[PDB]
Amino acid sequence: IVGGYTCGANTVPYQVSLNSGYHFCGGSLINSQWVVSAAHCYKSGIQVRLGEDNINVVEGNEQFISASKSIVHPSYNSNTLNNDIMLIKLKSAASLNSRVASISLPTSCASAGTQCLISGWGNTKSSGTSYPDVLKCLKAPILSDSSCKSAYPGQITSNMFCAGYLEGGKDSCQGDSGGPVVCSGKLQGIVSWGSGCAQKNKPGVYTKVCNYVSWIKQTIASN
Ligand SMILES: [Ca+2]
Repeated sequence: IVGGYTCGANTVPYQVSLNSGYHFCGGSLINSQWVVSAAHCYKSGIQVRLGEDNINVVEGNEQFISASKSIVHPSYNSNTLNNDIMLIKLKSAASLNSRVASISLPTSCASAGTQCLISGWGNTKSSGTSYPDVLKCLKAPILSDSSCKSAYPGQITSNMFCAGYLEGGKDSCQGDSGGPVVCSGKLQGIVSWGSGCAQKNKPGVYTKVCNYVSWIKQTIASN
């Protein structure tokens, strides 16, 4: 997160870190046994780390649980990043509490102008590299479909939306991928892509979660 703020420990209780020896992507806990993340975050050997603030210190609220199964969206295209969504089942159910909690799925899509909370352990510089140890947050609005498409000609599908600031300086970044965009208490996006980070006229692009709720629910029901 570029241009954000320190969230506070366990104030984003659905935020997870995906770990393969090191943090490499975020994710969102959607029930005791399932995480949603970005398909471009897929790898084997994932440990899901819940209840994290400092990803380099054991602080006392962590739950570390191996993935038992990963499911990349059937229509994920890694070239275009269309359908940049994947589900991860945990080998055991998380113990839900005040600091480890699921986030609601949307019942309807969000609109342009809605403020959202984006979070992650990604890069904090736009012309540099600095990775935080503690969770960073950004409040950002959803941008209109027309401004999103104008920012990124020929690249925005109906499964993507833009959020952030066309002026630059405030965005998600490398290492935030897969993490949440929550608007009025609903998971509306997944950190997906963008040109650089926090660049003028190049807002963040997010997977449009509301298009996938049917798939999510049926997949959970059968796995
Ligand atoms: Ca920790």
